Amino acid sequence: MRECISIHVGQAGVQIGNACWELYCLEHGIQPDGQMPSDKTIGGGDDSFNTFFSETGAGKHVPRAVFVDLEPTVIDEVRTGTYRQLFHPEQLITGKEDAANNYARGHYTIGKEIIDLVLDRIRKLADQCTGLQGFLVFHSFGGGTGSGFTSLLMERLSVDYGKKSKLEFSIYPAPQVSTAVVEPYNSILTTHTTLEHSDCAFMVDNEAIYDICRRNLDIERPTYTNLNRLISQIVSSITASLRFDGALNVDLTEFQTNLVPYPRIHFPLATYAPVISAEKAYHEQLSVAEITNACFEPANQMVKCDPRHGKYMACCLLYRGDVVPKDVNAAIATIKTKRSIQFVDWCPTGFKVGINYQPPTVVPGGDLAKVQRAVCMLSNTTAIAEAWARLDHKFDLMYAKRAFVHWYVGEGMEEGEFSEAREDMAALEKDYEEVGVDSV
Amino acid sequence: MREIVHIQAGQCGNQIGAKFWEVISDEHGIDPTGSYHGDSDLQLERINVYYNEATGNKYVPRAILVDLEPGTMDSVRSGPFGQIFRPDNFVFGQSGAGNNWAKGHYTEGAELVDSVLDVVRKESESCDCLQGFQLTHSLGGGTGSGMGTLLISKIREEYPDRIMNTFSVMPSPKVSDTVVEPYNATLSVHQLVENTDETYCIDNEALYDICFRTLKLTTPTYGDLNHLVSATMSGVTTCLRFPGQLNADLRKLAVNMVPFPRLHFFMPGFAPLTSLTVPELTQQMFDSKNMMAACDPRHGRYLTVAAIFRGRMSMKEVDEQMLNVQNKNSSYFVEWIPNNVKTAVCDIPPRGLKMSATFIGNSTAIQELFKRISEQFTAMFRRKAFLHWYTGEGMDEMEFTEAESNMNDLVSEYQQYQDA
Amino acid sequence: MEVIELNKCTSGQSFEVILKPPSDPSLEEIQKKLEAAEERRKYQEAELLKHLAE
Amino acid sequence: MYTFVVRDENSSVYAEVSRLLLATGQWKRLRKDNPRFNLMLGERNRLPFGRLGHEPGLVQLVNYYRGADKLCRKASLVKLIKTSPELSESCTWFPESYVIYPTNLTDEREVFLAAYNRRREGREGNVWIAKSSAGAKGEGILISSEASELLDFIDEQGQVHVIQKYLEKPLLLEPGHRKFDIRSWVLVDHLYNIYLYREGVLRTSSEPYNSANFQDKTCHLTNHCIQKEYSKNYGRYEEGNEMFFEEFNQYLMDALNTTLENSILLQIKHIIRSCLMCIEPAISTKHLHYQSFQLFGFDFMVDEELKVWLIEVNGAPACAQKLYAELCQGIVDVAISSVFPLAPTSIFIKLHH
Ligand SMILES: *[C@H]1CC(=O)C[C@H](C)CCCC(=O)O[C@H]([C@H](O)NC(=O)/C=C\C=C\C)C/C(C)=C/[C@@H]2C[C@H](C)C[C@H](C1)O2
Ligand SMILES: Nc1nc2c(ncn2[C@@H]2O[C@H](COP(=O)(O)OP(=O)(O)OP(=O)(O)O)[C@@H](O)[C@H]2O)c(=O)[nH]1
Ligand SMILES: Nc1ncnc2c1ncn2[C@@H]1O[C@H](COP(=O)(O)OP(=O)(O)CP(=O)(O)O)[C@@H](O)[C@H]1O
Ligand SMILES: Nc1nc2c(ncn2[C@@H]2O[C@H](COP(=O)(O)OP(=O)(O)O)[C@@H](O)[C@H]2O)c(=O)[nH]1
Ligand SMILES: COc1ccc(-c2ccc(OC)c(=O)cc2)c(OC)c1OC
Ligand SMILES: [Ca+2]
Ligand SMILES: [Mg+2]
Ligand SMILES: [Mg+2]
Ligand SMILES: [Mg+2]
Repeated sequence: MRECISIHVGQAGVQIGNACWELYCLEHGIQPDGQMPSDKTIGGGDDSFNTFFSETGAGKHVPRAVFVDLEPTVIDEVRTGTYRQLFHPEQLITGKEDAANNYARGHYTIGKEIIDLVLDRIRKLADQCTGLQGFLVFHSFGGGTGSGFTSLLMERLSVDYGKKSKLEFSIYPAPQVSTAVVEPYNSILTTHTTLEHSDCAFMVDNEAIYDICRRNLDIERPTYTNLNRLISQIVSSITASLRFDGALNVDLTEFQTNLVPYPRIHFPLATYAPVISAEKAYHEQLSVAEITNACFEPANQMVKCDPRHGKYMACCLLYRGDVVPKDVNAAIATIKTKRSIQFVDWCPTGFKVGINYQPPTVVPGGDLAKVQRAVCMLSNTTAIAEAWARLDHKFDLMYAKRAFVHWYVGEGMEEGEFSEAREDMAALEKDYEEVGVDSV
Repeated sequence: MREIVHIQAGQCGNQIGAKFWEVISDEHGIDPTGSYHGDSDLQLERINVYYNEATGNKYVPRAILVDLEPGTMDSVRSGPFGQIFRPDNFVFGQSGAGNNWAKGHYTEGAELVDSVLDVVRKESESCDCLQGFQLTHSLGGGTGSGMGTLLISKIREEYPDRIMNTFSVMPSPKVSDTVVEPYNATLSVHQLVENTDETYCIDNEALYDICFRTLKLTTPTYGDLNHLVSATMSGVTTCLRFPGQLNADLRKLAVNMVPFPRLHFFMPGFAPLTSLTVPELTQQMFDSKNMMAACDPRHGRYLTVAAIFRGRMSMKEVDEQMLNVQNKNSSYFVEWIPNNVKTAVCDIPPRGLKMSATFIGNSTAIQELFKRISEQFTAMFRRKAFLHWYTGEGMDEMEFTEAESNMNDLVSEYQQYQDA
Repeated sequence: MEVIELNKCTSGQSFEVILKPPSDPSLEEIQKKLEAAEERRKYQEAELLKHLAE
Repeated sequence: MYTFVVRDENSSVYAEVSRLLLATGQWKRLRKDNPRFNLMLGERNRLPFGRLGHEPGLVQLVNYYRGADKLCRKASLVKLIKTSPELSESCTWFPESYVIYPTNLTDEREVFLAAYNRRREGREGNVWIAKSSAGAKGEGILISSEASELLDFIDEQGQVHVIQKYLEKPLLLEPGHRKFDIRSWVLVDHLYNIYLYREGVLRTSSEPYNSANFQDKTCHLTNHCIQKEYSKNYGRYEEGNEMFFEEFNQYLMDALNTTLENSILLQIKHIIRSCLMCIEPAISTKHLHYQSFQLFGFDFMVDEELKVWLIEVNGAPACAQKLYAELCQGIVDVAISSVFPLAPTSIFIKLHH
């Protein structure tokens, strides 16, 4: 058994982390006080769930998690919430003033002052691991903390844990969801600085989550709570293989091996089905074929983009519930003849399939109906470069007039870091183009 | 970042400021004696932003009242909520400033500024995490204008990394006490351009016209103008004072509203202003008649806009209606700042209304305000008229030339972004 | 259409289906970057305080 | 008020659509890079499809189907046909064609000579034509009965080319013994309804067809630009070498005792539907965050047996001068106001599927 440490940075990372650990506790039968009656090895064990939870002598199962924010009000909710007893104080870290939506403030000015404490707290967790495999890092692109402090933390993690895998869950900015004007700057600045330190990053576009919540959950005005419970479902379907007995994606390095052949192109597209409203009383249950075909509908993707117009490099299907391989194979053959699924010719047209039999768990009283079977598809497609084009274009409009730049320079960042970060994104957009477009 | 230190200086700054504390004390459930009597806990969640908690469960405005003559302060102490301020937070002299910026900035005011800074420091030292300062004042007199900008300079020197925010009443010949107002205002704008992060520009003519043309008040008084200002000040500080979707403080505001350091002068607006629906709030808060800078937004372009709605209402109809106006006014928003219109909502409406909206625009049309001031300044300065009041306090004509040159530069920078 | 690497357990199963075959900065450098940014902040502040002194 | 932007200046069709949209009073033309538009009239190349459909509170519509180039480039048309089972290598309405990449730059060079040699063992017409997308109006093509002359020309060019069987028995209009091509205009809306504009045009040749020499090329190429430059009697039989359906139908009656609908249009309609139904899963916007429509120009040839052959599909067609008003109005009515209502007897034939 090899441990995973989750790190939640800034408001988005912390609030998403809250949703995730809540769900993990439901999935493993851990109560808000940390007791886990089904755990017979008291104070110890190397079960699959132990990759995410350590255990005290008193039988308490404690997330291997650090929460960090440069301001205290979001983590304070954790300290007093339903799951307060789960986390000990040393793993909840807050500063006093936040980054004010300014990557440079989170990275340089304020990050310099708290980074060593964070590492110390992370080192304490590392020291309890017999075989730490690495880190799951949750943050927004657009927040000053989520962008700036995260990129500092990732650099320092590469120094202090050079052999360890680092996976990201990154919230990509959407104006539908409380976006600040400078979020494109922060997104580009943090992607540039983090690119070489992250082995695999799952982007979640808030616009996609927002729309799924409006269209499939009939929530007219989704809150962060609505958004985060849906995101934690996808995150949990992505991490279940590390937390449950299985043979697919059993360690972090396997995420890179199965989804990232070219290291810079490390942003898999997640698609998830089915998302059904709990308020929908009568609902007919969807077949394997149906939930699998749904994985090729842009409307169910974590990032809105068109996979028909790019190429695949790898494709994983992660099923939870009543699913047998025969139905999956029959579903795929059917879809292969009905859909535009082009692979790059230097990779095999193929799917890695994982089935966990426990159906998705849902939060009691949440917005999501219990279903008999669900699937998360992780596919590394060049179509996700659309998301970079959109973001780079908004960066360009503002940077061409140097709007807001003085706020960053004012915190000790040099202007040239903007153009350096932008050129790195231009190169990244080229990489996707040469990987996935026939010149004709 | 929680605590804000409020400063009010001179007659206008003190009369508007008094009204501001009256209005927000009401909203937060504080009574004239500082005791809480509210029905909601939304009222106390962010109360520390503007109020210090004393023993006995009392809340004292974190407020400093400054003037070079005692009259207006006496009025305040006798006012509705006069007893709620810390008595030792009144700082006043006897001489007055004679509507003269040089007296506020260089002579009378220089004699008093240290004792003001003593109180400021004493309020700051008891802050868990000071956000910054908000100053209310006019630019057309002597104390609020000259001493106010002196204070701002000395606060910047002591707290260089704190946010400095002002509510600045701009003079107009139509609503004027003395002919030297353009001199005092041109001198102050130079200070504000260099030393504040956010300045709400409130034009007394705009306040008058709203009262006279829209509200149908035959004969507005300063009290009627000040009721409008306090309503608008309550509105623009809602996101600081109440919880909500946003994690909103003064720094996040400046970062998102100010794309270039000098262009930080906002046009505020209030709705409704009529002699009840969301589309009504939204159409009103965007037309010139609800704005307080006497500048036609259709004569320029918005760099950034913040809109704050208050009351129970459909967030869906809010977002829907905001998105609508941006197409009716498609050309009046710059295209090189994506998503430059931010909407916030608060459930708690102001007293006497089911819903309301406050508007904060960083529009290039505000150049019209500085142009008017510049023309008035120049009409007198070309003949050196009234200058002896200033040279008599040790000032030199060259300081007037530099202030006029700096303000004309400001005008040109707005025009540059209106054609970009 | 052939299936490989089929693994079964009590909790679920995994396998692969193939449709066609194919055709860092050191700690020192970081500290220096953070100190250089701090030097620039301190320089800009000294300019401000020097201008306020004038 | 609806809003739109214009991103292709050189478009005769959308220049007219642009004008009509203003003339209704309920459409405002924004500046080219303003993102808050309802409608984009896109550039012909590198249109930023990735930026459409992310503006909250805006239904967004674009006048191009991303992916439609697969039909609208000569080499990709050949590929699509031979590789799509609905069309196939055995397709009866498309001339036998091969993709030949020049060595000075997979290739079907061998497969072409294999079929070429078979015909040489025929004394059957072994005439072919080499074309490409890099062609200008209208030069850039070679008609030859000799295989080595065709590969020599292509390798001279160093660009992707196609070799295609030349139609040696074209239907010849009389008087004049003259060759022609049929252009049909097809509008595909956001629902993927396929609309054939009731008005087509024949681009005729003014020079009698001459099987002797494929060297001249004026009595063999029906391009309007060619006929105005290198002809003899440009404009003798019809204004601008453009015959319209009413006259051509009368001709078919008088000379051949049949109709335009029976002898030709059934096949045209069949081909159009075939081509577009084939790519529909790849380009459809039915469940996309933005919507597309597109106007296509289908070019056909008729042989002396009245069999219709698809020549090529153009993705940015111009219209005939006489037909601009009707068709552009039809675009607004069917493709735009259908998505954005303002406040007959359709000119189109709906091709059902
Ligand atoms: C200030 C109250 C005063 O002392 C005077 C009055 C008691 C009445 C104030 C009324 C007021 O100015 O109303 C304006 C506006 O004219 N009202 C409407 O247009 C109402 C409905 C229209 C529907 C189409 C609104 C204002 C400025 C209200 C402010 C809000 C504040 C925060 C508190 C002050 C009390 O009133
Ligand atoms: N999906 C989701 N997005 C969030 C959440 N909280 C914030 N965001 C998004 O994250 C971006 C804002 O960044 P935050 O995480 O709030 O900021 P931060 O990291 O705390 O940084 P600072 O406050 O600037 O110090 C915006 O795009 C928000 O929409 C959340 O709980 N869920
Ligand atoms: N296989 C063939 N048999 C007989 N004639 C042919 C032919 N291929 C092309 N032609 C002739 O060549 C002319 C132009 O061919 P093509 O359509 O490929 O060029 P083009 O794309 O540059 C003009 P447009 O885009 O308007 O159709 C046609 O009008 C037709 O007469
Ligand atoms: N809106 C408003 N304007 C005022 C008020 N009192 C004075 N003014 C304006 O303020 C300017 C005069 O400055 P004032 O505050 O009286 O002088 P000070 O005490 O030296 O700062 C002129 O522009 C007056 O029009 C007031 O109570 N409300
Ligand atoms: C403390 O209160 C606020 C802090 C920040 C903003 C704000 C304004 C404008 C923006 O875009 C131009 C923006 O992106 C973010 C926040 C804001 O506007 C809603 C606030 O209320 C006025
Ligand atoms: Ca155990
Ligand atoms: Mg934060
Ligand atoms: Mg006065
Ligand atoms: Mg062509």
